[PDB]
Amino acid sequence: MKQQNFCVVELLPSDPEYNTVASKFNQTCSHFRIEKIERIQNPDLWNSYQAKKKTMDAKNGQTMNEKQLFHGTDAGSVPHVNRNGFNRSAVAYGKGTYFAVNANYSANDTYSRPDANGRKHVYYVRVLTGIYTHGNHSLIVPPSKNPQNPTDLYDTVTDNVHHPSLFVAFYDYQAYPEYLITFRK
Ligand SMILES: NC(=O)c1cccc(NC(=O)CCC(=O)NCCc2cn(CCNS(=O)(=O)c3cccc(C(=O)O)c3)nn2)c1
Repeated sequence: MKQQNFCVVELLPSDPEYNTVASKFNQTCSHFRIEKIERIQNPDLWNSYQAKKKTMDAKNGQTMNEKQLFHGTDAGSVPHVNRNGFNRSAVAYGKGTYFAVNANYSANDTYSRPDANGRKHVYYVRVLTGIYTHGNHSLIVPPSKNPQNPTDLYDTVTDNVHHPSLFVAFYDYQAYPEYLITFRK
């Protein structure tokens, strides 16, 4: 809704942006080899991401609304995620998109399924986690904060509010696949 055409830009190992991303990945995934790291440049998707962030910022106070989190997926999904991000298109904590604090969660073969050539795919994603609570299975949206004021909902949900290892997001444009890590065993 807008075409959200994208460019994919490989970064070189010398690039500081490469190392920022590789370093975060390497905290838990050093034992894998990284074949490449790309930036996904999709200006329509980014513009719609930045619009929801502006809204979230003007609303959540001192809160750092954005976290950078990981998401493993199969090779088939990579061009979908590039065009559309994490679109509306079951589970423990709700029916939305799952993101992980630590790369080794996403690196599991059940998420980042290895292709024919053994390549695995993990995105390093800007996610608007905002204000979060503990989730549950039947959430098709996050719960309301106050029952007296029931339209202001939580922004995301999590497994553990003081020690999260995962977050679930439900809305469109709440997440931007800024980087794709292609790697192998
Ligand atoms: N993938 C990860 O790196 C990761 C990180 C933390 C936790 C988890 N996963 C879990 O704990 C269990 C995940 C699970 O059982 N189901 C989630 C999969 C799912 C997401 N959706 C939402 C539909 N929107 S969609 O466009 O098809 C979509 C959305 C987001 C990602 C994809 C994708 O291609 O990966 C697709 N429907 N099913 C994964």
